[PDB]
Amino acid sequence: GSSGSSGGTAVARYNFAARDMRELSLREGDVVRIYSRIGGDQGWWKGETNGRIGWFPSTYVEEEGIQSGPSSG
Repeated sequence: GSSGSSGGTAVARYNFAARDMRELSLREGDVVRIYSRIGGDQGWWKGETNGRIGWFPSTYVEEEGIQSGPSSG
């Protein structure tokens, strides 16, 4: 597999080391998918990346939106 698409993904703009086995480690430039918006604590989101699943903050990441496609010089 190893396939993915755009739509509900966040990019860790800042390095974040998970303290609890429940949390998810974030690395500068690590994309994360948004599975559930609410479930445990407000703000925190449940995603998955690098074959790891857990709880990661949304404030440390940046929700990727519109993306420029056909852009010439």
